[PDB]
Amino acid sequence: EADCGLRPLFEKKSLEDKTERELLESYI
Amino acid sequence: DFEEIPEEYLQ
Amino acid sequence: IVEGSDAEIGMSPWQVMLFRKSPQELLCGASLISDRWVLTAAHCLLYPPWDKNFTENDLLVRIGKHSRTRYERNIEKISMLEKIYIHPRYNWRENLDRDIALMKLKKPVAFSDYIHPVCLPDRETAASLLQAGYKGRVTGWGNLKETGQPSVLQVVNLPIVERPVCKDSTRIRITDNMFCAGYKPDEGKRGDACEGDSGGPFVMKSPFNNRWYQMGIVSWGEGCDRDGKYGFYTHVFRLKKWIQKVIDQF
Ligand SMILES: COc1ccc(C(=O)Nc2ccccn2)cc1
Ligand SMILES: *[C@@H]1O[C@H](CO)[C@@H](O)[C@H](O)[C@H]1NC(C)=O
Ligand code: NA
Ligand code: NA
Repeated sequence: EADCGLRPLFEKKSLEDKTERELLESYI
Repeated sequence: DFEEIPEEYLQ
Repeated sequence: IVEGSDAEIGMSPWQVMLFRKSPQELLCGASLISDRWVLTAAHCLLYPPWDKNFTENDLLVRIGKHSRTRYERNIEKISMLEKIYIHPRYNWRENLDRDIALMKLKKPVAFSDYIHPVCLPDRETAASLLQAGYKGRVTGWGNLKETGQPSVLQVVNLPIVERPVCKDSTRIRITDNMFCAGYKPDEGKRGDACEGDSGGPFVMKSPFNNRWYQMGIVSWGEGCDRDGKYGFYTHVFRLKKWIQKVIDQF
């Protein structure tokens, strides 16, 4: 779907979940 | 253990 | 999930619970990939060594859940299955190679704050993100320890492990259709899937487009969160041509 992978309560509102940054920091 | 689900889903 | 934490509300809106009708119980995790298709592990549906071979009418999927055991009125949606599709080369005899299955729902599920599909990776996102040390996220309602059960959906972030280390951790033959993840004994941090988590998703958030992609399916592990062992995951991208073929045809 065109809208896949974008969570209504997070990405769609520009809110970050508590641990997603841990993932980002590993993508080195 | 699990709460019963509505009967409509079991028919 | 061992050594995870409680999920936030709406954190994993693609998470699906595979639920046995009778007796009413959790069978496996799964994931929502469109309004009518759910992805899981083949061994959740078919595993002859354990006399497991479910038919559509045996099962339900529960979508939008947070609580493990509660009926989440006005939030979760419960769907019946139209058809199960098992990968034709799923190897239940040996090592769970190609541990993947699709379930088509009888009716489309309505999306909501709690229900939303995950993306499947393209070749480039897979090549970029499936690298040792890069972390993904595993979610499920499985046991909290190998040897108990969570109130709500659990989450843990785990690093992908180098293939030689995966292979050297086990006597099972590891294939290109699998990858492994978890911390090493020396890394201090811990975590794994466990009983009841299988079939659920291993996801990564692309730093390129800020979307969540399902890179793996929780497939198998020898114990849960054992030192020197790793969890094994079905390599979704490697099997994506089959997924597309099923969805295109049916
Ligand atoms: C990474 O995927 C999984 C999937 C399943 C398991 C699992 O249930 N292990 C287990 C449970 C009891 C006894 C022995 N081993 C672990 C990781
Ligand atoms: C599983 O069940 C289906 C339908 O009942 C059957 O046709 C199929 O051969 C079974 N597969 C195995 C491996 O037993
Ligand atoms: Na080995
Ligand atoms: Na381990």
